[PDB]
Amino acid sequence: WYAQDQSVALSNKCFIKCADLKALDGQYIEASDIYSKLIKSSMGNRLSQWSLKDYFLKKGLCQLAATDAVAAARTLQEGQSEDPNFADSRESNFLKSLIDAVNEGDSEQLSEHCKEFDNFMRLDKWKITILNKIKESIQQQEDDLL
Amino acid sequence: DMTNMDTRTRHLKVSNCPNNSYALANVAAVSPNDFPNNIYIIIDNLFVFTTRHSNDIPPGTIGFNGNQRTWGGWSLNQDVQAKAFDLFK
Amino acid sequence: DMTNMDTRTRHLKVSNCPNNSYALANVAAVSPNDFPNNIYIIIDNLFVFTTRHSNDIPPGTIGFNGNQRTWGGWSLNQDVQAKAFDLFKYSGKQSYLGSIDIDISFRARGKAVSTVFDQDELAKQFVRCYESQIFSPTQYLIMEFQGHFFDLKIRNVQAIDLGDIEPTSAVATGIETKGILTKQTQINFFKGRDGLVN
Repeated sequence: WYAQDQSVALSNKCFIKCADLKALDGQYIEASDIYSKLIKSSMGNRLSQWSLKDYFLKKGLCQLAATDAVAAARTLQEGQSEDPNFADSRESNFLKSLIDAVNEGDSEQLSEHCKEFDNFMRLDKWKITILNKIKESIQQQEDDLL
Repeated sequence: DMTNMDTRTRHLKVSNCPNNSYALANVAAVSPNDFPNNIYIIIDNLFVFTTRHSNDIPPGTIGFNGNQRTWGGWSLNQDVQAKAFDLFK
Repeated sequence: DMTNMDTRTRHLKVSNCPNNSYALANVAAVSPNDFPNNIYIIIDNLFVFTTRHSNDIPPGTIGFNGNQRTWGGWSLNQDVQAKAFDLFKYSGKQSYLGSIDIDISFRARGKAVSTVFDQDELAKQFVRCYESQIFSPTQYLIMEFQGHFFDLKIRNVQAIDLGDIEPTSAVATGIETKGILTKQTQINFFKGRDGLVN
């Protein structure tokens, strides 16, 4: 309804809440599709630059919790190319490191990366929660290979 | 009782273990059409294992876990020979 | 038999591979209504693959695995052009593979294993699992050998015609050259860029 009214800010607030409740409910693909809309609605707007980095990160995280590491890599590449502020950001590096760890099946490395990122930018409850499922998926794959 | 059982050689494909309990048992899971229950079968005249009936494995295939493939240096889909075994003789 | 087949172009959507076995086959899985069975199809006039019938893929969609999307740099839901291919017409005389070089790497760095890999066995497995398929330089493959997953990149290819006693053709690194695998192709295995495979 806000999007019909052309109120981008209120629409973005609602979709941040909506996509966030969806990721915590395990609807990671649908949450990523709302992290993507937020990204397009925020491109080029100087006021949203800080939020934009956040959106890219969360999108990748959902794609990692859906075990689609390829989509996370693509989101990383897209964000690096389209937003210079995201390219050099700690969030982009963190998402890259998470993707590399998921590809290597090394949960301990991903834990190290989470602790390092926590030291410099505290992981809020949502990120901790989604990261824990990413960890669980890696560990489950390790156990299935054993 | 191992006195009477079909010793005829079968060529069976190695496959991923159906799940972790099946691997923890470390005994070959075979279909009923394959071989009887709770009998020792030799594979390649070297690798001996106890058979257990399993409906999740079709006839003509043998299930192995990772350690056994390490022991025999085998692949997924690799064809192996299986026969009756009688240690007492 | 490739003499007669509908060469009309089709725009097909790239999707996740249906399962691991089809990816291990490295073959475009297509519906019967899409294209006939066991024929070579080109995609974007560069990427050639063998079609096999698959009822799990609806008509109008083409299935790819990760390595192929790495080879062409494609995304999911991205549209690609698919047409008939005829290597025999294209190459004319160089229809076979004389000498093929393959870089072997570990797909997972944590899955490094110190096992002694037999190059002959790798060639036998490549030939056994893949016969009469068209391959090009830089083309990627996922190989399952003794439960170990490897990424294989065909660094260079030599194309030779039947009847050539000596391989006087120059080895070509360009993607233009393609050939058909045979039971006699000289397969030379090199370490990957990671350099972990022994």
